[PDB]
Amino acid sequence: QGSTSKHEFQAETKKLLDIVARSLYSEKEVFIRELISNASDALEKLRHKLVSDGQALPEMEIHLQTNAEKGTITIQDTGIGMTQEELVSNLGTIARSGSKAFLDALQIIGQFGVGFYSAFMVADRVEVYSRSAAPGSLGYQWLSDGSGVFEIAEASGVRTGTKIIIHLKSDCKEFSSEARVRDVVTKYSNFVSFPLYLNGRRMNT
Amino acid sequence: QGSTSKHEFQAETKKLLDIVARSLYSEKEVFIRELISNASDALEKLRHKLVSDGQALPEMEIHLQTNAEKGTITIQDTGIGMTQEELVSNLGTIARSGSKAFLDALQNQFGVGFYSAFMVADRVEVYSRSAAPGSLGYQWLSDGSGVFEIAEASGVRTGTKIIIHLKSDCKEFSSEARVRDVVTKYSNFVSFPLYLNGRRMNT
Repeated sequence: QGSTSKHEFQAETKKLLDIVARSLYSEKEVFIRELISNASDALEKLRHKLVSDGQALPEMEIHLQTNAEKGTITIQDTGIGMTQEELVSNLGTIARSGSKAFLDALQIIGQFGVGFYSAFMVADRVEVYSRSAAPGSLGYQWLSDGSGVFEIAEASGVRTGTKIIIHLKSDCKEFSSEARVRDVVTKYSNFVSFPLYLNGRRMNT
Repeated sequence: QGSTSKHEFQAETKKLLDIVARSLYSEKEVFIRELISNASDALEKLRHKLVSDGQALPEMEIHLQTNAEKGTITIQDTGIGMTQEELVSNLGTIARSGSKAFLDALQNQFGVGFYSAFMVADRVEVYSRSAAPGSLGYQWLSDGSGVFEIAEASGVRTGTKIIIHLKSDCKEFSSEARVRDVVTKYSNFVSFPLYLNGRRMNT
């Protein structure tokens, strides 16, 4: 008996499920590199702007924190930040771009590319605070709480730049342990052009 | 309310693989580019050998035929050919290496990309005779059962001829009109004259 080509293509791609999914799951600490890379790029966008306008530089640092009791990990930078519209458009787009992100990992406007989908893979809840570096900017929070619906709101006491808080999934709590995250962030912090701290400690030369 | 990361990775992977199955299916005509590329490489292997031994070249051409009555598409080259042992090892390996071929496509005579032919075929027949003096012809057969067959085949000419008996949803590749467009485009990319049903397709 002959099978159809259509059916065969379905069967052959399904054969990859376990290999691909196990591989990506075992690598899921990549969200830390992605968000550190994004932070550094945002810092450099601001640095470039200021230097080019002859303006003194503020504190320019990347800060991560882990909180084992809350099961969170936070990444903050004091870089160029995002406007309310940029938050909404960028983070919405990434949250709808899962299959693109997965294909990209195997092979947009704002701080984040499709790779930021790695953060959603490990999160029950994602909070992104940002205040654009343009003078007089207000701070905003964009929130995914794991329902189908995102929320945007003014958030005062947000400092210029961007702060991401991830509440980790039930099988991802290791990323709220300093010990686990130290080795990941020690290696990756070699590759940024700014000072990087983890829980108040300097991680790169 | 919350899902596990493990469950999410499984689901996202499954969703992507379904999108990929559909897009690969839509692109399946790729087997023709793979066959042609393989044909041209075998010709160049023989050409290099003859040139480096100071021998005048024979006619060196890539021929495709389509047969709409029989639902087949055929490709033939007069290149370096394969031995019996090469046929058996190379084609068996490729037939068993579908997941490698697909993972290669996913991540971006024959390599695993030849699997693209198996994807459109009920039956694949490969006839080859090595360009070495004294070589006999053989045929390797996959009939879509679990089992392959190798047999001596006389009157096989030096080189390699592949006959694909197309699947029920693939019969368009036995139509000259449909193969003509594909083959006109791809024949730009080979260093030999390419013919379809006796007609030259490239400059």
